[PDB]
Parts: sequence; structure tokens; C-alpha cells
Amino acid sequence: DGNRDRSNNITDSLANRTLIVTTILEEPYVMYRKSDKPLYGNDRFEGYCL
Repeated sequence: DGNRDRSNNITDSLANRTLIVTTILEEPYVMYRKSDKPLYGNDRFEGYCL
């Protein structure tokens, strides 16, 4: 078998993986959001990278 060699418009396996990303603090790419409440989760930041 020479194989069918499938190519898909969207290449993801149902998106069942948590991407591991490391970041640093730099304007305007990364900063804390302006709030007076404690920050939690993945939304403690904002900027171009997010």
C-alpha cells in the first residue's frame, strides 16, 4: 500500500491537549489587568501574546 496521504483543512486531533507556553513581562505584550480583586486562572494577564 502506497497510503492515501490525507491532508486536512484543520490539522488538530480534536484539541485535547493543553499547550505549555512560557512568557515574560513586557509592554504591551504582557501585563496585569487593571483590577483591585485577586487574580486567578489563565486570565491574570492581557496583551498581544494572549
